[PDB]
Amino acid sequence: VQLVESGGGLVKPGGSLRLSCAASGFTFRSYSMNWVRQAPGKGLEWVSSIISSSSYIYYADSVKGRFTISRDNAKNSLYLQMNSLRAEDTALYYCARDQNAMDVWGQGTTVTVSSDSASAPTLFPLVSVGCLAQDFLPDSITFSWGFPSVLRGGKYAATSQVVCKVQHPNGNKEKNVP
Amino acid sequence: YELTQPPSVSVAPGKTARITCAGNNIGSKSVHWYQQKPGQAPVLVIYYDSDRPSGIPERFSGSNSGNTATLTISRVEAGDEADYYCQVWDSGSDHPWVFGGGTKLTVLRQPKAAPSVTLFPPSSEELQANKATLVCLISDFYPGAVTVAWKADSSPVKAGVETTTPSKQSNNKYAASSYLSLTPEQWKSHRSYSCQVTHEGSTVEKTVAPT
Repeated sequence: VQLVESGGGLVKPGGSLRLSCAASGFTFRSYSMNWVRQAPGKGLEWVSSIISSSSYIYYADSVKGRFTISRDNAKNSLYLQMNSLRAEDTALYYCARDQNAMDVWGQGTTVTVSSDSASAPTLFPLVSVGCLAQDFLPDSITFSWGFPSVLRGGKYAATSQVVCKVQHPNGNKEKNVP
Repeated sequence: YELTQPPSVSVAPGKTARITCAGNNIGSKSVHWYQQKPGQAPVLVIYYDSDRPSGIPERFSGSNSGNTATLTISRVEAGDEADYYCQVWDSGSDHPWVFGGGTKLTVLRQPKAAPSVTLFPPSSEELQANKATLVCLISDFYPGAVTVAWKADSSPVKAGVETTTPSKQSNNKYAASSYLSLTPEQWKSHRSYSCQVTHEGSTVEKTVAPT
């Protein structure tokens, strides 16, 4: 039993974006499915829901006339088409099942609504050993071979500490460290 | 319909934490509670007022009566540190779900730990990129509240300082980093740059210099 979200990334205001949620481990058609989001540093907010068998659709008042939920039982997938995106829509979107109480959640996928352009990280090795990635957007960086990212001039930077490889949607970077 | 929660609850380990969810005649509704540890997906820890889903320890319990629903956590551990959200479901409305504003549970009085500070000078590959970035890495400290003072020579510096907010690691200790952005000339000009992290009223001294 699992839920895996995807399709999230960086988008400009007024743009459109489709979110996908993949269900596995249970009979997808027997459960109601939901979309719940969470703005950075804020609380959970229900967005939309689709019911089982009958497929009645519901939305929050802040997303109606713009967001569209749907499902594909043959592919065990839940969708969320998002149109006319604004700054207020920037959040981490969770896929969650069942009505009344949401028993299963996915780890979610991040949606960033911004006028700023996307860019891959720039790696610099550090010596006193460290690794310094700068000038990437959105903040979706992972470090392989842990510190939180900081915001400088509209772009993010992150440092790792222990051959330094990173994972970023715009580009994977590798760098050598003595 | 409005569900109100206190924004913060803080208790020591082994003690009882009570998270409340205020609502008009909420005792007549079913109340569910979600636990969300930092970075993780939310977890249903209590459902239908007082029942525990499979896998949840018995020290989690809930109740619901009148205009107040309560989540009680007995024998609190450091691992219980999370944001807790209450939620109800209203069938015949166009907005079935209603979530509470959330309550941050902080676990006090864990073993105190001085910060492990590391200060990296600007990389020689970065100076050839016409940039100069100092990196002050702060690790393994508790409680998770520090203040960072960047000093040039022996004088405060406020411009070009970008300090992050501490985030909790897997070992229930905190890590933070501070960046001081300088021009390559601001760097070679001064005889020293210092990162004096203060934790619980105790500075950890570390100076860097271009020479």
